[PDB]
Amino acid sequence: DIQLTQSPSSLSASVGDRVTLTCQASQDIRKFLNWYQQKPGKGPKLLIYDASNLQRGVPSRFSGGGSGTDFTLIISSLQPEDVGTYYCQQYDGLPFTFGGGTKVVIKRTVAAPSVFIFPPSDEQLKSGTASVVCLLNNFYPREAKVQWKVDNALQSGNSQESVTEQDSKDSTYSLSSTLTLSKADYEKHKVYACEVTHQGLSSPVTKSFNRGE
Amino acid sequence: QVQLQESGGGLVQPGESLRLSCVGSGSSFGESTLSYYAVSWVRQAPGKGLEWLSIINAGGGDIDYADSVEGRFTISRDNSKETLYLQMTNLRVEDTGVYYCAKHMSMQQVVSAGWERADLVGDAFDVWGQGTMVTVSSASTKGPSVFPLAPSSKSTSGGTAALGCLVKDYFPEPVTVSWNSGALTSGVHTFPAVLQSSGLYSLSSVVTVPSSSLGTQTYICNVNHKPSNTKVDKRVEPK
Amino acid sequence: VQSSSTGKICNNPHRILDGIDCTLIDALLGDPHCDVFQNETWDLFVERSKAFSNCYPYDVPDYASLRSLVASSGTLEFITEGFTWTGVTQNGGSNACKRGPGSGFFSRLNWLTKSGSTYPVLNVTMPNNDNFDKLYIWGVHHPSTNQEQTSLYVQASGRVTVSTRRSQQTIIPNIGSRPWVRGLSSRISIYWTIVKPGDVLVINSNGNLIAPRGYFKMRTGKSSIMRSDAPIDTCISECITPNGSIPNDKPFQNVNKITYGACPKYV
Ligand SMILES: *[C@@H]1O[C@H](CO)[C@@H](O)[C@H](O)[C@H]1NC(C)=O
Ligand SMILES: [Zn+2]
Ligand SMILES: [Zn+2]
Ligand SMILES: [Zn+2]
Repeated sequence: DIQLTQSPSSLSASVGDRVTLTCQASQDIRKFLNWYQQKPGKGPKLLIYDASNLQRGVPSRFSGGGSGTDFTLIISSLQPEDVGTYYCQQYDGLPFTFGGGTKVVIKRTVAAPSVFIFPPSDEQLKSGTASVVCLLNNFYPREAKVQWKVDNALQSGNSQESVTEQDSKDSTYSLSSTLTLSKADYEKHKVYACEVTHQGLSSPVTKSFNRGE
Repeated sequence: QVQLQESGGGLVQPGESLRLSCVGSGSSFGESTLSYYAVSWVRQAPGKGLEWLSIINAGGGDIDYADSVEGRFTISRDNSKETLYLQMTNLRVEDTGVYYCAKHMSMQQVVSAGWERADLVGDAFDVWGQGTMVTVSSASTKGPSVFPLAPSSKSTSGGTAALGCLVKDYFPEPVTVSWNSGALTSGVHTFPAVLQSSGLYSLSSVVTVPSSSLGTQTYICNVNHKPSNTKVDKRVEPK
Repeated sequence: VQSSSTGKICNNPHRILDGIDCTLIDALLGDPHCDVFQNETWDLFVERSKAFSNCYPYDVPDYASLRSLVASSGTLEFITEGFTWTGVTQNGGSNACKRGPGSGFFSRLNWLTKSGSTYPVLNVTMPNNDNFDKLYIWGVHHPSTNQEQTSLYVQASGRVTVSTRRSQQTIIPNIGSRPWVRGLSSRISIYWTIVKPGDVLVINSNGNLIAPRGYFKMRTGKSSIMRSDAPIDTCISECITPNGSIPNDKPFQNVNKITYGACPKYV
C-alpha cells in the first residue's frame, strides 16, 4: 500500500495569508495525485486533479504542484469560507489511498462570548433527570474555560462540552456545557451557576439562577 | 452533471448483513450517465479520515477491494437502473461510519457504440454522494426526549435573548433540528451530539432572538430522528 | 473432356490454406477467432460457405478489390510500425469482439478515442524507406447517434484523410442507424492505401479514425482465392476446381469454369 503523509496536521492562519499544504508519497506516484476539500458535515469536493489541474468551478486562489513523491496545494489568499479539511489522494496503484488530512482554521480578532444559562425544564424533572445548560455564543478564540458551581461548590466530572465548527462567515465558535444530575440532587441545592473565563473578557463572567424562581 | 445519492444505511448488530444502494441521476458530457463511469465506495469513520473500500468498472468488471473488507464486501451495479450496490456481510464494530459512493472522472464505456476503454483509469472523484450513516452496535434504537430551553428575564447578554431545545438520550445518530420549519435560520447553532456514559447521544440546538420577540412571536423546534421514526415539534416559551 | 472429379482438393503440389470459419478479409483485419491465420501464406486460399464474422460490424467499399489483391499477394505478413498518436486514448475495444474473456478489437487496427475532454487534430507521417510496396489498412467509425459521436470524439463531425505523394482519400463519417447487428447499429468502414518506395503516408484526422498498426508486405506471384466446400485430401494434382481436383491429361474440361493451376480449358 502506498502511504500518503500530509503536513501540517493542523494550521491556523489569517485572512489573506498564502498557505501551503504538503503531501508526501512513500513511493514514486508520478502525477497521479488529487486534492479534495471537505467541509464539516459535507462530502468532499475535488479541487485539484492530476497534481496540478484546477477543477472547473473551483476558485483560482487554489493551485497545485509537484511530482514523484512530493506535492503541494497552495491557497494564495486564505478566505473565511476556506475553513475545513484537505485530503490528498493517490491512484498510481491499488489500493487507492488518501492522506490523513490537514485541517485549516481562520484567525480573526478576539471576540468575547455572550453567556446564557438555562434551568431544567419542568417536563424533564417530571421524569427524574435535571439538565442545566450553559451557552457561550459567537466567540474567538476557541479556548474557553467553563466552570460549574452548585451552591457555590465547584463541580467536576458531571458535565460535558460540545463546540461548533468554526463559522464559515464570521470565523467564531459557539459552545455548550451541560451539567447533568439526578432530580434528587438537583432538588437538594439552590444556587446554580455557570462561570466563564475567556481572553476577550476582562474578568470571569457568571450567570446563575435560584431553583424554582 | 451526474449526481449521486446513497441510501440503505442504518443500525445493525455485529455479524449481521446490510446492503447499501446509490442512485445516479443527471448527466455529464455527451449526456453520459453514471453507467458510463467507474465508481468506488469510500468510507469515513467518526472523526477520522477517508478510506477507499472498493472499485467497479462501468461494465461491472475489474473489481477490487481493500484488504480490510476483502472477502466480506461485494460491489456490484445495475446499469439499467443507474444504481450501485455494496453488500456488506459479517459486519464489525469498526465498520461504523459514513459511506460515500464516488464517480471517477474518465469515461470507461459507451454502450450505444459497443466501445470500452482498454484500461480502468480510476482517476479523480469528481462527484460524491451525501453519504449514508452505518452504525454497527449491539445496542437497540432509542428515540429522543425533547425539552425546551426557556428564555428568562435577566437572561439578556449583548442586546439579545437566547432559547433552544435539548434533545436527549437517543441512539443511533443522527437527529436533525430545524426552527419554525426552516423559516428561522439566522443565529441558529446546532451543536454536535455528545456520547453520554449511558451509551446514548444528547444534543442541543439554540437560537438568539431579539428580546422584544419573546412573548410576541412563536418559536418552535422540529426534531427528526428517522431511526425510530420520531418526529417532534416542541414549542419554546418563557417560563 | 475431363468431366469428373473425386470431389476432393488435393493438397499437393500447391499450398492450400483452408479458411475453415474465416474469410480472407477477416483474417486480414484480425477478427479474434481468425487470429490463428496471422502471418500465414498460401498458393490457394479456400473460403468456406460456413465462414462467419464475429467482431465489430463493418463493411468494405470495393470489398472485391481488396480481397482480390490480398489473395493475389498470397501472404498476411504484417509488420508493426511505431505510430505515435498524441493526445488520444488507444486500443479501444468492444464486447461485440471478445478476445478470450474480455472486450477486444481487430488485431491489426487501433480504435482511437478522446483523451480527457479533447481529441486533437492528429497529423502523423510514416515514410517508406524500403524497396517494396506497403499496404496499409485503416478505417472510419460511423456512430449511430450524435450523443455517441461526441462522447467518443468530442468534435460534432469527424474526418479522416489519408494520402501519399500522389493519391488522397478523405472520408466524412455518416451518423445514423443501420440495421442492428450483434446488438449494434453503428459501423466501421475499411479502406486501404498503398505506399511505394520513396513515398510517404500521411494521416490527418480530428475524429472517427480507426488507425493502422503497421503494414502488410505486398508480394506478386501465383497466389489466388477460391470459394469451395470440397474437403482437402492428401494426394497430388496440378489442377484445382471448386468441385475438387481434376486430371489435366485432357485438353478440355466441363467441371467448372473457375480453376487454379495447370488446368484443361473449360468448355
Ligand atoms: C502535419 O505534419 C507534417 C509533417 O511534419 C507537416 O508538414 C504539416 O505541416 C503538419 N500539418 C499540420 C496541420 O500541422
Ligand atoms: Zn495490502
Ligand atoms: Zn448543597
Ligand atoms: Zn449566534
